[PDB]
Amino acid sequence: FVNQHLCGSDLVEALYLVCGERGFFYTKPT
Amino acid sequence: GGGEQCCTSICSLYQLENYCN
Repeated sequence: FVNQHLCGSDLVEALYLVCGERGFFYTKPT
Repeated sequence: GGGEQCCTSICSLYQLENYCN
């Protein structure tokens, strides 16, 4: 997409919006 | 914040798709 800078909570917000149903995974946040 | 990857840098929905599945 355009310019964007996620750093933790905002990073998972992009991981929860990118996977949607395909699935999703992540270790520990900030 | 710690081990970040798309914060100081800039990735795309692709790199974000590598976290799913």
